[PDB]
Amino acid sequence: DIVMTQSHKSMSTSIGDRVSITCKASQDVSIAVAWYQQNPGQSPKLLIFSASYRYTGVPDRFTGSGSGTDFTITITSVQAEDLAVYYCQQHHSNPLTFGAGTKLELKRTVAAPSVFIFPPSDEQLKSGTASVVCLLNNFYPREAKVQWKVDNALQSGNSQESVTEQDSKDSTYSLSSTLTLSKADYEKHKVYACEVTHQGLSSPVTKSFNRG
Amino acid sequence: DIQMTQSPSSLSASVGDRVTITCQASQDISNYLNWYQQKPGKAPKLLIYDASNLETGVPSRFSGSGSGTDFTFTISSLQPEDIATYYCAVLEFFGPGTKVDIKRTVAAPSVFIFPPSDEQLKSGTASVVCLLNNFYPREAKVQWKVDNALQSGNSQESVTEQDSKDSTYSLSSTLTLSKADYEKHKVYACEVTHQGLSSPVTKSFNR
Amino acid sequence: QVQLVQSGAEVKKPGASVKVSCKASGYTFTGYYMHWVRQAPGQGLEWMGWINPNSGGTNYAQKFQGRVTMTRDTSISTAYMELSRLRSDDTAVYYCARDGSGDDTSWHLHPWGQGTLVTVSSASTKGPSVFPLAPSSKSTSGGTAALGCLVKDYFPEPVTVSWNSGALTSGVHTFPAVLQSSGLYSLSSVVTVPSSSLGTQTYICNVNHKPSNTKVDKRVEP
Amino acid sequence: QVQLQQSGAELARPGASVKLPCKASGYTFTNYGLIWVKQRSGQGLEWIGEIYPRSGNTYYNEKFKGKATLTADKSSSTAYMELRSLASEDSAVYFCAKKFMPTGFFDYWGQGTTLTVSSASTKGPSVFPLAPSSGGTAALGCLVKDYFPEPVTVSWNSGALTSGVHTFPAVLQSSGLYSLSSVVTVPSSSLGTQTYICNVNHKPSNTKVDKRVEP
Ligand SMILES: [Cl-]
Ligand SMILES: [Cl-]
Ligand SMILES: [Cl-]
Ligand SMILES: [Cl-]
Ligand SMILES: [K+]
Ligand SMILES: [K+]
Ligand SMILES: [K+]
Ligand SMILES: [K+]
Ligand SMILES: [K+]
Repeated sequence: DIVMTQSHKSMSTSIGDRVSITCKASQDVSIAVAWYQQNPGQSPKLLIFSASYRYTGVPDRFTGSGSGTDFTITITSVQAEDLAVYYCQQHHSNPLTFGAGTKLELKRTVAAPSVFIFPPSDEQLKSGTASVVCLLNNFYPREAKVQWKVDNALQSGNSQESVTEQDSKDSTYSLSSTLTLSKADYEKHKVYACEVTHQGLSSPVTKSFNRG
Repeated sequence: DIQMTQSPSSLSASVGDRVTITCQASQDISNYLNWYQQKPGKAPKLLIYDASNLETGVPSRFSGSGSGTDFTFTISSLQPEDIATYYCAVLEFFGPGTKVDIKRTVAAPSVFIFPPSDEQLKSGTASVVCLLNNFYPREAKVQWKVDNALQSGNSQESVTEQDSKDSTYSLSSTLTLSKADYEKHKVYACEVTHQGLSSPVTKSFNR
Repeated sequence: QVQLVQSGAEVKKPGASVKVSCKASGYTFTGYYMHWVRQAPGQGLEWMGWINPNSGGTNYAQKFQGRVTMTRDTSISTAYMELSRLRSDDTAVYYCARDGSGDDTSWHLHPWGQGTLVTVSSASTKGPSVFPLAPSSKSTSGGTAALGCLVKDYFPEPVTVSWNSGALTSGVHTFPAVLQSSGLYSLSSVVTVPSSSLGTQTYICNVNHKPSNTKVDKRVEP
Repeated sequence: QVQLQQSGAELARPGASVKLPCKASGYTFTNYGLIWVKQRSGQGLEWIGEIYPRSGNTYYNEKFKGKATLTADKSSSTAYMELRSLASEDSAVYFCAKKFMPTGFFDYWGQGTTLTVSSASTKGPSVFPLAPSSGGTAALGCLVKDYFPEPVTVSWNSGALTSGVHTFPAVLQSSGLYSLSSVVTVPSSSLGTQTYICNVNHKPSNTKVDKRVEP
């Protein structure tokens, strides 16, 4: 199929500055390209079509350019409303294809996460399951790794992860990882540790608790 | 791939008549037939699409129906300006066309004659024009008299299409002569015989 | 309004090529397929092909496949049709037409360009000599008299005739041209008027033969 | 007022089928193609196929041949997509969209219908506290675990506590049940003197739980 490649899943920019999102087509599509904007929970909105024409109702801040394979949408003077996801789409031929999207995000000074480990609740242990929660609070950029260790032994495939959207005020991110063990397995080991790696951390941070 | 036929090929109707023409398709095309109207000298105009849908901006006297292979197009009240050729079509295939004329009351021609211009005589040619204005029916005869001598082989004619307003025809005959031949005579006349005339009409000039 | 304006009439020698233009206005050019349909004089309609102005894709009648080329310039919303290796049977009026239908199978060709007459011939272009047709002077004092213009010896077709710069439309008859033995065309544009206006009002015909870029505003008076 | 009205969230069991409606109004239903678009986890736009109501013709993405079936009902101006042989990977938001112009692009979209495929029925959550550790700022929270379907609403002190709150997106466990975390940072001085109650409400099960988090 015609592959529409947005090489950047995410781009960092600032209010008022100028940002350009890229899309490359694997085959010549002439100008049969459109750009759509989508915010969380809403439907895609059309902004640019046939490569450089603005859909009705789109401020001059949005411009589009390209012909052939290389296409760009440029936002001059980024505003808050523009912090969203952007998809290219070719209409040269079937199957119709979209790009993967590039989310516009705000830049800010690096901030290391504040780590917190939480032992399983006694109320939960009285039920047969055990959940150990680690929390990385207000950090930037959002690339971060969490390694769970039990008795200094790494864990894999036993935890789930979840991250928030960029804070309106802080421009930071938070993450919540949950290690899920059985009551039997939890009561058989001693130390439980959360190791956090982050750009803003010289060395991985670890927060632990001894079961008891 | 798809053969289109239309009937009648031609027809003559009166102002106000309900005129229906037909179109047949070599194969089943559901209701995908469109009808275009083309007035002499102009481009075709879409009037009906998907067999029965009237194009926006087209008068309501035009209609259409049919599905499968056989279709019809209808003018509920023929208007003087509805003279045209009507083509059916589906995709790339066009029907041969139906020409609609109007039958009208007889109208006698307003005959006029024009001698050659002085500018044209400088060139060595003499063009004598004779005009028959807004007549009906279309048949008319024009005999040129160069000096009471019935001319031949030196006249060219041209007729206009039926007028969109009064459904008449106009004709224009041109007698072309050597200026050497044009000076040697003096009584140039255009005789006009038409049904609308009680007797033939002749307009002449001198010089 | 939604309209398509085509380039002017042209004459082309056999074996040469012709490129007809079509400028779209009043609608988003890139959004609608554009078709070309030709018409040999007196005959019916013949479809040549279409172009997708957005993707630039095209589809041609197999009759024209290796001989026609369709393109577009979206920056000026113009479509083009180029026919090569012209022969006498290519003489025809070539029409622009937009498909206003969004179905994958229906074609609703609306609107149509005004047409471009392409004449395939080895003869050269020649402007017309415009002569006056003066009233008989006899006339009927309380009646109507006739005056006209003779547009003579030109090639290729067409000429356009106006009267008083379009002010005079009633009673005008521009006759179809007639081909003379010499290969040149000739016609007549006349108009009926009241015998009273002959001495007061002035009537000037406005002949225009674009293939030679000739324009004659001839005044008719007895 | 061009609108594409789609149905509300739909739940369906594996192996079953669904028929998702798209009610069109405000334009000539027959003069514009309609497409369906899949999007999982607010992430990518996958083209499923297109239908032309006037012609009735359909064009599918090869990957959705045999899974999806598009139909159009000119009488109701409603498009339908039928998803057959439902599986877990068909859980997603499905958008409706109308072609801008005959040569492509799409100017009006349906709001989207969220489809969930799961072998589980309504189940309220169990809310377990996440107590602060042994001046500085402290972290506490609540763990809303083993509930279905989504969503859940979590507030702190009945809304009187918003600064520092972080309610994370839910995750789907292998058990087919969802689990979510809500946390807030507060001054260590506040622990003891200030009480902290997370307020969890799971409307799909009429479950309203308030849990006091204590050191
Ligand atoms: Cl039209
Ligand atoms: Cl006329
Ligand atoms: Cl192309
Ligand atoms: Cl030849
Ligand atoms: K940037
Ligand atoms: K067909
Ligand atoms: K003489
Ligand atoms: K092109
Ligand atoms: K179409």
